Amino acid sequence: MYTFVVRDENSSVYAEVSRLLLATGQWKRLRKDNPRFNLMLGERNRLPFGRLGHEPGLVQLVNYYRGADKLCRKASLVKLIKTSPELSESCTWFPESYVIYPTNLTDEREVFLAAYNRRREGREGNVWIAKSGILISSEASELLDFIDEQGQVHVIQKYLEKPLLLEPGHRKFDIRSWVLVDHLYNIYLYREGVLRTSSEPYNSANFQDKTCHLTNHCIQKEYSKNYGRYEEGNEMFFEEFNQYLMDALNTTLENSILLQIKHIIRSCLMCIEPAISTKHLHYQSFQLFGFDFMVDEELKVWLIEVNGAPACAQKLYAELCQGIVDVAISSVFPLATSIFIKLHH
Amino acid sequence: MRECISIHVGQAGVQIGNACWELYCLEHGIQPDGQMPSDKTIGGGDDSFNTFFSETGAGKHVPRAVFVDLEPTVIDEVRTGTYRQLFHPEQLITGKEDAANNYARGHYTIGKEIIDLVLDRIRKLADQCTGLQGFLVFHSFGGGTGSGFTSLLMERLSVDYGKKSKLEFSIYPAPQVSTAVVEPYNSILTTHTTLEHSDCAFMVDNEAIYDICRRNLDIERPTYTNLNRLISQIVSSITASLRFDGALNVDLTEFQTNLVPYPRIHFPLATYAPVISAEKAYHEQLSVAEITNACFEPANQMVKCDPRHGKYMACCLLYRGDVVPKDVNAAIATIKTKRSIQFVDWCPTGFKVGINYQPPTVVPGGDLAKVQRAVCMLSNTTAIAEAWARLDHKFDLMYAKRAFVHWYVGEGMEEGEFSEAREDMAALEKDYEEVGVD
Amino acid sequence: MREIVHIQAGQCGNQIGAKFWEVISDEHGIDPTGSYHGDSDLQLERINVYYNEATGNKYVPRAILVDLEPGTMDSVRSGPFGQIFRPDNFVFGQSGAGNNWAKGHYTEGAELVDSVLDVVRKESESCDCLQGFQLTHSLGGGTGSGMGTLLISKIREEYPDRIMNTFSVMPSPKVSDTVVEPYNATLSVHQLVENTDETYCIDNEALYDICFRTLKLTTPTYGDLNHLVSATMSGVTTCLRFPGQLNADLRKLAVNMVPFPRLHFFMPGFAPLTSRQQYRALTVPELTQQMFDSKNMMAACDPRHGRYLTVAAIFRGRMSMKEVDEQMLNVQNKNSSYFVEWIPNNVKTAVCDIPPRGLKMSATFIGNSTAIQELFKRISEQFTAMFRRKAFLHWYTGEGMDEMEFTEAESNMNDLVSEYQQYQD
Amino acid sequence: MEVIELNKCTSGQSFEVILKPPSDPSLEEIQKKLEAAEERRKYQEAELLKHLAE
Ligand SMILES: Nc1nc2c(ncn2[C@@H]2O[C@H](COP(=O)(O)OP(=O)(O)OP(=O)(O)O)[C@@H](O)[C@H]2O)c(=O)[nH]1
Ligand SMILES: Nc1ncnc2c1ncn2[C@@H]1O[C@H](COP(=O)(O)OP(=O)(O)CP(=O)(O)O)[C@@H](O)[C@H]1O
Ligand SMILES: Nc1nc2c(ncn2[C@@H]2O[C@H](COP(=O)(O)OP(=O)(O)O)[C@@H](O)[C@H]2O)c(=O)[nH]1
Ligand SMILES: [Ca+2]
Ligand SMILES: [Ca+2]
Ligand SMILES: [Ca+2]
Ligand SMILES: [Mg+2]
Ligand SMILES: [Mg+2]
Ligand SMILES: [Mg+2]
Repeated sequence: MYTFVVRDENSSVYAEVSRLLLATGQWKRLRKDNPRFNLMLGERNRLPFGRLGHEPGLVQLVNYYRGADKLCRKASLVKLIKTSPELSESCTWFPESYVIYPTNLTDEREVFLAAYNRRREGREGNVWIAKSGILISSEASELLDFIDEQGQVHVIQKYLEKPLLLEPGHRKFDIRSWVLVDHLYNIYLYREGVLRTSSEPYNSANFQDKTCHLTNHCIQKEYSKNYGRYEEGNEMFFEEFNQYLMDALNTTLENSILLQIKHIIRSCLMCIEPAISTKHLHYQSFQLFGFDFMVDEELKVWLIEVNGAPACAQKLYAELCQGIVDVAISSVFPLATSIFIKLHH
Repeated sequence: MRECISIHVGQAGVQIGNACWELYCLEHGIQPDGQMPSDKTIGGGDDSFNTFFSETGAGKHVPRAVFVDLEPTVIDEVRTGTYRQLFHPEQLITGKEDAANNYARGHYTIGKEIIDLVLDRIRKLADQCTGLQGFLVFHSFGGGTGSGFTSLLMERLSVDYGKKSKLEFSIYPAPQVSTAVVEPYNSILTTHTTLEHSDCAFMVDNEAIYDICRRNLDIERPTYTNLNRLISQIVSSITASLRFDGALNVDLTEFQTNLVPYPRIHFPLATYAPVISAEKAYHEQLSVAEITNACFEPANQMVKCDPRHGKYMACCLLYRGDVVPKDVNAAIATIKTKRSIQFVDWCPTGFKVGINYQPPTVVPGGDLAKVQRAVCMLSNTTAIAEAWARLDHKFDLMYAKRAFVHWYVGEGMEEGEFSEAREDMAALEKDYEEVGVD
Repeated sequence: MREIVHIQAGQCGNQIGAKFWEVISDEHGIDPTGSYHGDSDLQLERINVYYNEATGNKYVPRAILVDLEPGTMDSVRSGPFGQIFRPDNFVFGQSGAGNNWAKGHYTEGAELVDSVLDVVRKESESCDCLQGFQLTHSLGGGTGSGMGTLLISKIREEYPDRIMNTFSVMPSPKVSDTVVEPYNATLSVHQLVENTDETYCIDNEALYDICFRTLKLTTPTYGDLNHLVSATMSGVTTCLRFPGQLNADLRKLAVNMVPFPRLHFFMPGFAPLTSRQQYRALTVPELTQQMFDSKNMMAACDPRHGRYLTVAAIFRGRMSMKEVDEQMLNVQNKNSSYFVEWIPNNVKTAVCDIPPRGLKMSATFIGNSTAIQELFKRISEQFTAMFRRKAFLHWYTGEGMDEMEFTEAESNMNDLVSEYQQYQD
Repeated sequence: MEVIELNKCTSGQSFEVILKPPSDPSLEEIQKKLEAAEERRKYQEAELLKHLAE
């Protein structure tokens, strides 16, 4: 009879895992402060890793990798890619990015301006985006002034002015991929991904109305007037997307996009493996990651960000959460056609 | 030559002391009767080993050590044991009844009535030293004597020997080999009143020693004898620079200068390798690179914690055996490219290295195998704060209900000392976070 | 040389005490004449904890036999090990206490207490370092209950810093001698809450149920019940009588078992308990399951009705000490809702190689559970049923007691129940 | 990767490798603590003996 505790009540994902664990009749839930647990579904912030793996007779597991924030923080990811030889500053699948601190506080203000002026002089497209509340502009003066008005670190990266547009609609989109890393550091990619599409036509002559540039489900369902027109909830799944790529582009999702995604997932996770692996550690870690990608008109895949506490598409909670129990939990606490793709090392 | 006086307080300190001097004698060729054939200067001499051993006219080499326990059971083992002849009776001090795992009982009640006697005996050893460096204090966190009486003894030593260095070897409590539920109280109480009096303290978590014995030595249920022989190997590696000719950590002051840039953060993490079982019929000897690499594995640290998520302030490599500098640097280069070693910005990113050609000595019939080379790494990592967090957490659970507090108050301690000692630990935790995290 | 002074008072106290000395004398190789005839040095290692050493290498128990009538103590002096007890340590009167707490505490007992304390002082004066005292008595009668608690009060006055430890037999209507047992028990508990550091609560009902349902004794007797208490007393004092620093000190056990001064009432337990399939080997898992089973406990309190503040477990015999830890951790980790989470690592396990007579291995259980409140709830109910009608009070008012003294004792015991209840939540 | 302060002797050698540069209570006061605690113990015991005498 295995035991576990829950320390993030707002997690839709592990709320389902917690619901499935009890359904097996072989798992018991303890108060969130009881230390005699086998499994911790811990908080997002200030997870007390230092108190794990010190209970005699209990093999303890946790659903977060200590140190993964280096990958899931906007500023950290920029620094990690530039300073890691495994990724190098010449990394081809990540938009040119710079870490910029507000003047009221190293910083790459001058380094950014140099690349900016280079584009302004070369007649090239010089439209960047700021984020940490987002601002898209082609003038460097606006981007820096918007950051100083705030009080937190910001990141300015090149805005993909040539995004791949679905048809009909002439609309942008981003791809979300769920990746699970188990205690042995096998990298599993969920066979099911989602496209978060913009229900508005892409217009490169007006970065003021951010509803056709930002594909967030929250911005589309609140500020967009064509919500749920082409697909239910501005969410297209791989089956439909792949059929589209065959009809319009005579190619497959695997060849044109998925190979690049798998290569990006591998590169990021294998890079930080020495820093976060729990192989020879007194406790074990696993974690679910949400990778966000962009696709340009050349069918090149770009990495946007990595989410450490991702949610899931309502239509995919059942399959995914069960797969989290099979490969991540039951593999350490066994019970009395996999849905994942092994990209590990 | 400057002498070092060792003080062993409580059961853990005394039994660990027994293991160390057994080792020191084997290392220096001293027989149990105190004789040392290799010593050609009879009755005296200012050799390196004389920092720990004095000499009588009859050629006996006597440890510069004091054993103190509030109950006689453990020290009586020394009086009639193998090394009964090493010490004279003045060096073995015992009371009638112990502190009952109660800090306040050891510090106030019983401590007040035997503190002056211990100092007088220590004064006797001090009067035999032409240039005393300081003291090495062995004790447990959890015991009522190890915690309560040590903190009082440290206060007085700072009074009677102000310009002297004081180092600690402290046993951090571990439930797998403990039967006292109040050890979190005693640990925090003694760290509070001892913090300003210790220049450098090496914590040894029994949970770590216990697992190394089960994992590397294949001991199903390790005893105190198993644990203490391993602990004395680490202690020997740390004190070797004081007992043998050398140029690194040659006096107690160098431990602070090399390992403690900030006075409160004086708890270096110790890592030792290799630990090979003597019952192992077949063993492949590890290289300089392999044992140096093992110094960055949590499984051989004296305290389980993840230095990958802390920052280093200092780092010492103490090798014993067949090791030359060339191989050390080669292993260090390879480890920097593969390991997560982050130094604070206000510190150089380097390593002070020490090599003693004499390989580690192993007690006949002991559990450890004779290896051709070993290393002990002393690094001041902020990651060691994990041990304070765990301990402080257990303190908070019990103190929120005032559980067991009446035992301490009944011994004359004021309840406010609990919260006072707890807020100091909260500051110690904050200081670590200020130095390490960004 | 951490000596303990044993005191046994009253009928129950002396018959259970007699068997206890018979049991442990056997474990230490002491025969009925006090001569050591053992084959192991472990037997003599801590022998002076419970025995004085006389001339001719004789060992005399450090026990004081107290009673207000001669009857029971004459039986001891004529019993198996009767010759072993110091002749001077028999202190008895002739009046009796008539199962009347007031007679043992205020009138008959008061006339005899000084001479008992003269023997206690003589035994303490020859102790190199006296740990404390242990008293065996019942709470339902008059001498053990009323005079027993008078002795504790006077011992505490003369030895205020020594540990006071008792084995207290709690009355039960199912194994009752008189109807006034709740009166005598409620008055004693009032004393025990204030003046003892550790009290092992032994419910005569549990002892009966065990003899009937488990041991399959058709018609249990007091002798049959006392066999269980002897075996239990031998187990809980293993830590003290043999080499080992687990709970080796009387004061260390109190520090580790008592988080609050008033909550020092323990549920003892023992495994195995087998009916005559009596030669079968018992595996370590089996020992642990039984030792935690309510049917193996002697307070007649289901631990599942409350939570454990602290737990001490002792294992005797040659067994896999690795397997012991594994099973002790399996019990806590499989029922962690029955242990308070604000006392980390509140279960301590000790081992001893020497098993009891005729057993390859055994385990004794010492639990400080809030479930013990149900024991005081029963006593309190029976008390109030009579006291609301002032029934049988004249036996007590006739000895000079006032009804007020009954009300105060009742309130304090009810407060004790309320304190167990608040820490259970 | 630099080596400095190489010291060699018959029983061993020591050196330093730099990979990258950077960027009490008096005797009297103790007596009061102890005696203060002892007094509080004496007070608690006097109250006990007072309670017993009553
Ligand atoms: N590593 C190691 N730890 C020990 C040893 N002896 C005791 N301990 C630890 O010390 C703690 C208990 O403190 P002790 O040193 O035994 O008690 P004390 O210092 O003698 O003080 P008293 O309460 O008066 O007995 C427990 O956590 C034990 O695990 C030992 O020989 N080696
Ligand atoms: N370099 C770039 N070029 C073009 N569009 C970009 C871009 N960077 C971000 N975007 C747009 O911003 C959206 C993603 O925003 P981002 O993920 O940084 O904010 P966020 O983290 O609060 C939402 P989530 O974490 O749920 O994906 C995408 O829809 C994408 O279209
Ligand atoms: N277990 C046990 N209980 C007893 C024994 N004798 C009496 N009792 C119980 O003790 C209570 C009577 O007290 P008793 O010891 O006879 O009175 P006292 O001689 O005046 O102290 C009743 O609850 C009895 O059930 C005995 O030998 N064993
Ligand atoms: Ca000499
Ligand atoms: Ca000082
Ligand atoms: Ca009379
Ligand atoms: Mg995000
Ligand atoms: Mg001790
Ligand atoms: Mg009777």
